[PDB]
Amino acid sequence: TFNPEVGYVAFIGKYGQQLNFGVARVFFLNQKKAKMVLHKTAQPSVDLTFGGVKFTVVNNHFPQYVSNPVPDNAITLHRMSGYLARWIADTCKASVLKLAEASAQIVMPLAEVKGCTWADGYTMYLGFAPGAEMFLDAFDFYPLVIEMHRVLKDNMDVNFMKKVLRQRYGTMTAEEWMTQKITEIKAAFNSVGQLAWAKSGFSPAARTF
Amino acid sequence: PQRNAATFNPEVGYVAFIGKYGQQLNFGVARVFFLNQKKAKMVLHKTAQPSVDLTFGGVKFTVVNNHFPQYVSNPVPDNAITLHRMSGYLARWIADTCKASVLKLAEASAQIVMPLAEVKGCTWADGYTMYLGFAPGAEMFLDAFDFYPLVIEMHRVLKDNMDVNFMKKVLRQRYGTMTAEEWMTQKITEIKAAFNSVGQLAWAKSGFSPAARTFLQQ
Amino acid sequence: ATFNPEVGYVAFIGKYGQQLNFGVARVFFLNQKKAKMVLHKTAQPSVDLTFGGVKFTVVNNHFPQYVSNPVPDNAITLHRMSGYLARWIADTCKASVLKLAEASAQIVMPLAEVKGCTWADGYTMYLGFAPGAEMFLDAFDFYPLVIEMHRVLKDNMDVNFMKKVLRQRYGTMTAEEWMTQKITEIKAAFNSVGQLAWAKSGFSPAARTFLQQ
Repeated sequence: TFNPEVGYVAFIGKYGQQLNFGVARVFFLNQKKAKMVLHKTAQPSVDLTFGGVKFTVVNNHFPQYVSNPVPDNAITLHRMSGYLARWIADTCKASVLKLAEASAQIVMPLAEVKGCTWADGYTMYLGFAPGAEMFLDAFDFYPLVIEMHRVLKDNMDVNFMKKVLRQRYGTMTAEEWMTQKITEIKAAFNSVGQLAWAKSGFSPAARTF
Repeated sequence: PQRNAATFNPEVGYVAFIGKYGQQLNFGVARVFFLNQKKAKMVLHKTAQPSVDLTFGGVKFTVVNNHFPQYVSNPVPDNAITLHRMSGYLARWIADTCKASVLKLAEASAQIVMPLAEVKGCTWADGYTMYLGFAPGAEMFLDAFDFYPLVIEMHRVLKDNMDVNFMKKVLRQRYGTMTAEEWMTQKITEIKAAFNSVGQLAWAKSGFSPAARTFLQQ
Repeated sequence: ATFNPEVGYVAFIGKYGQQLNFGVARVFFLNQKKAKMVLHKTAQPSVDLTFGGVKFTVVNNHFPQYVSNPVPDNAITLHRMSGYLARWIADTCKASVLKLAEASAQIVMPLAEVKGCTWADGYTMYLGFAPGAEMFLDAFDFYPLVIEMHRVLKDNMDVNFMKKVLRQRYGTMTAEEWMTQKITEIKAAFNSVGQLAWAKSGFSPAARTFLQQ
């Protein structure tokens, strides 16, 4: 029953008078920390504060909430990232002076590793954020394509997808594949393959390797 | 703080509000609230709190104080449900259950009553659109009530003794993110070129069927 | 012809690149189709035009008797200059993001604004309405090829103008850019300018009313 489009509206409905790039900068850099604090805390509801705000979040990380019923319009830690991702997008779709401001401060660590940068477009860059799948239309299919590569280059579980495979797109179309022309999904794929990702590296050891 | 809206808008605040209370809302809480509002306004005027919480037929709301004389001019957050918004929000929720599938119209008919609409003898016969539009804050969603909230506050300023002061609020308002709202579209859209219904609906407020006794008129 | 459009550009950057700024790129992209008269009227094979400081020497084929002239390669026509400047701008905002917003204000494209593009829809699209942008589809993600294909589809044009566009080599192997992958980002670049409506701009909303949009 959960409507991923309505939740964001409901999200901006509450906090989206306090949101600025500064709090978006702290959240993404400390999400995993929040995932861990939520993993060890034992309150099904937990108030988290990222740079002033302020959020009340459902704890599904505590080993005994991993499979709870999650109320639709209840902002989880993943859902929040999606909404913080979809929000930045909007401020970059609209006044370009904001995007160049967004570039300076915010850092998507899941994009930095893998080697993305803002240099390749915010749809791709902000697309590495978990939860951006809830908005495949806003992010040009980059979440569906980003996790596909990880399945290929890396070998992430085909199962950990299936969650996105279901997202949906636009109105009538149940996303799937041909439903919405694969060409626009194919392009995004070809786009990410251009960046590759690899650690390193720069010097060769004559001692061995 | 000063002009004008900043943010805004109310569609988002509404769909967030149904997030908070939508689970346990019934035509029964509306029946109580829409009646109790008058008195609720008074208690908020009496109590010294900046933002209280009241229960009406069960729920359960944390509301913002806007009638207490010290807090009238103060700023209000967006998610902060002001009773006048609460009146505008709920009024939409009934309008959207009605305009969904009929059945559910029937329950709002037997239960919910609009006291500001019944002092003009309205009833559901006049199409839920018109009746519900009488509710305070109904101007926040002009389309969800077919321009009626704009007309009524444009009707009792003329056919009654009100000021154009209570029209600055009514305007500044969007008709689905609309440039040129004033009156101003093509075909004199709805405004007056569709209603003539607050005109056809009489002064009424008679109070009792004849009644024809020793009294002038009527 | 003899010239690879990449060689002419890098040569063009050597002469004027040292002085090229968004400000000087504005003046050309306003005096674009109105410089066609200056060259047509003056009977000189090469005129030293001025676009806010610089300072380029445009080679003339706008003259009706200079159609018989074959253009050299290190030479620069108005079509070439436009295209080159169109690349430099995109080129310069490919690096940094912080330098992209600079373009948003200081520059404006006459061709893209009419058909209803705007910067919002991407600088690759927008700058890709410029004449000579086809010379660099690899940089404009096939947008110059697409627009040309659109203004001949819904609208109507001669498919003979399309001839000059279908010659540029995306890079090698080669002139196409005809299939590869797949076939060539096209379609994506095609129906994306499909998503932005033809809705001719201008006006100020607006009712009408008596007749027309």
